[PDB]
Amino acid sequence: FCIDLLIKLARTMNFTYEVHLVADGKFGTQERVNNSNKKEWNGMMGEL
Amino acid sequence: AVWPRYKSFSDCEPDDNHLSIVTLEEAPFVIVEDIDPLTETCVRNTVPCR
Amino acid sequence: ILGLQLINGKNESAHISDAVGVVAQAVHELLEKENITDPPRGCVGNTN
Amino acid sequence: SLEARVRDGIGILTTAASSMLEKFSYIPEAKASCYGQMERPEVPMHTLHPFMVNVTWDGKDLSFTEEGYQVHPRLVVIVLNKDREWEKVGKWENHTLSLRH
Amino acid sequence: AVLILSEARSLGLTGYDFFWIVPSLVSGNTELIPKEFPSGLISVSYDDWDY
Amino acid sequence: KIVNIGAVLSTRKHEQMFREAVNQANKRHGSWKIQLNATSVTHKPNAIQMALSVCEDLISSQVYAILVSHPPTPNDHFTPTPVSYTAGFYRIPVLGLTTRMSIYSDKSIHLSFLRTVPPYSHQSSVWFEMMRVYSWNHIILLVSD
Amino acid sequence: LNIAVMLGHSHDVTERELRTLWGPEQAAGLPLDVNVVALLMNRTDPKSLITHVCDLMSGARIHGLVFGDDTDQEAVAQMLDFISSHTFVPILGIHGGASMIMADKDPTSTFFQFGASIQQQATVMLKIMQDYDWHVFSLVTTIFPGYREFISFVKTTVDNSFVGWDMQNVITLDTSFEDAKTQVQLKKIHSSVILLYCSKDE
Repeated sequence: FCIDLLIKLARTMNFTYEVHLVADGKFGTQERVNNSNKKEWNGMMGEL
Repeated sequence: AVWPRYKSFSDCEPDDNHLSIVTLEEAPFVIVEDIDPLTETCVRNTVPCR
Repeated sequence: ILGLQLINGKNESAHISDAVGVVAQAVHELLEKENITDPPRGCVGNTN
Repeated sequence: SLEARVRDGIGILTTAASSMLEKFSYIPEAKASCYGQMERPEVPMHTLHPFMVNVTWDGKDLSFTEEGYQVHPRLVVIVLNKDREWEKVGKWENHTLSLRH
Repeated sequence: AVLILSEARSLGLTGYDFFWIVPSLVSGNTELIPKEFPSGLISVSYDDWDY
Repeated sequence: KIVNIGAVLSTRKHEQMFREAVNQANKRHGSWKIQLNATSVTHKPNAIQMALSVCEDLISSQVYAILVSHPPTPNDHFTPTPVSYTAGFYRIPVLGLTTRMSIYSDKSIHLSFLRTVPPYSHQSSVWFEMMRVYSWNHIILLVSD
Repeated sequence: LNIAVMLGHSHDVTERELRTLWGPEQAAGLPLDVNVVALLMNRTDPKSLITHVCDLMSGARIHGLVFGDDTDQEAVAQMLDFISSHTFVPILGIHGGASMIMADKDPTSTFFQFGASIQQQATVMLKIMQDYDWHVFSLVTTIFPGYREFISFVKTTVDNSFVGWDMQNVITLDTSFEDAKTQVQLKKIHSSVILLYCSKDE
């Protein structure tokens, strides 16, 4: 579904795609980094 | 029917928390009624619209 | 090479005149106030 | 108390001097004069400096951070009373509060 | 009235939404408007325009 | 009734110019009250002697504001730091003239020091302003630190 | 060495008995025995500080000075930093105005203070708030230098925990505290805990 939508969007617009699957697997969440006092985005949202 | 928001003296802070809003009547979303006889103000869970 | 330069720059005479004018304006504005105290009489003698 | 403060200061200064002497026996004394006609720099970089931090005094440690603070201070939390004097309530510790009231 | 309104101007409560209200004797001369009255006073009075 | 406005200028010609300017400024609004006298001190080498000199030769006369300027002969090795510190000890405002180093631009250290020239960042501001006019979008930033 | 110790008119007003820190043998185990010279100073000022330190330098050559005074002026720290930078004398204060920390120091400086940063104080403040269950409050900070760092740190710490804080509002109260502008936005503090940040007089 998303591939077809992306194809239609790219045809209507003007750009080229180099689709690469996520590395981690999780959808994406905020979490506190281990052995620290901060937090960050993990999962697929991280690559954003 | 609505207070025209007169200027305070000559130079006060211009209002930035008042803003007009439009609306159109529809069946289940916005219902316009009359004014309650007792307690001649509007009902508790209602807002006054001109 | 696309550079830049302030038009006045090292023209200390104009800057001196304008600074004196601004300070004169400020002292004229300020001296008509409810409370005014003179500056310290010297570096040595007080710590206020 | 103030005597403890001055003793600790003398201790840290002497420890830094001993460390710089152990590194080498240069130990520059001082400069020519604070003021006058002198304008050229005197210290190589600052004579002694990097040995003035991350130092201990046989027990409680105290290392000055790069910005000038400490890293393990001795903060306490105090409050007025009906007699108008900061008395005490609790203190700070390694990383724990341990309030009294 | 003029003294109190002037004193309250040098305070928060003379803004856009601080509607004041005064009886007739506070505005009893019509054409003798002092400086310190706000521009939003509401006052009731026996009519002299008509009648 | 009488006030003073000291300055720390470069050479004697600038002192004469300052005196003439203050005398002229006394002509516009001189309806009694203010008299607005003036004093004079020239730049000095070193830093400690400079602080001693500013203390005595200015604050012995009850100044209302000091006026500092860049040294004529040397490079930035004689920046007007000691005057700023000594004046900011008592919170007496001091005005800079041609000192652009972006270190005085923050108020954390030099609490009372307001100048009359844009230090350096307005160059970046005009860069950005002209960037749209010349229509360039993708840029890189190479700078010292 | 010739370390110089310089306090004045404090709770430790012994003066004569103040000559006991390293005066006796104490722990004389470390090599390079030092000589301690004391002094008593009542008033502080830029010219007086300059003259006293320079006179000490011209005489018994000091390898480091230990300061400490009684007054509350915040700029004595800046004056000491200026002294150390252009003299290469390792000065460090302990108690008084020569200790309160307000701003960083130049890299060439050698002036250290027995103090704590704003961040540590903010952490202790939040910890003492959390223990007594007062997690609702509002900030009131004036235009004193360093307020932006305090506001940012408190905001980040609130937005980085799990307790459930509720910052009611942040007030940047400014201008003379007599006018209407001060009073209009000082009336909106409806919470029960306030976290003022200002100098002593303000």
